[PDB]
Amino acid sequence: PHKSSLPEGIRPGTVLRIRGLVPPNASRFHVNLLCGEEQGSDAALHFNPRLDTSEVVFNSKEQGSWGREERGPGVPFQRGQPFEVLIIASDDGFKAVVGDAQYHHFRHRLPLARVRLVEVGGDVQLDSVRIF
Repeated sequence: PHKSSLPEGIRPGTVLRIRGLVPPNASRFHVNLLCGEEQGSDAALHFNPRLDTSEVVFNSKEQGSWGREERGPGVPFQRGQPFEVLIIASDDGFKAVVGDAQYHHFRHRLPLARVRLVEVGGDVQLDSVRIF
């Protein structure tokens, strides 16, 4: 479970870059942008590649409740293989890039200014997590 606190929050122009490996027997992993360090904190972005159901879901969470799910085209991950993801913050929302192409655009639901933490967890082998 990787954690990067963002005490001063994030602005348009923030780039989260994640490099890692999906274990041979992965079912799913996630990348969350949370609004606090405490369990149950709202999620501005929840990014959830699911190898077991061959999807990638996007969602937010407010007052403990999940919002409407968005999904991207199939699943640009595959068990046993390295990956690289960028999550890019803009004024409009977050851009998710996998490999060499933008994968999904997730329009802001919560104010970007609320974001205070990055969590990466689940069946993922993490090589590096860098915030630029």
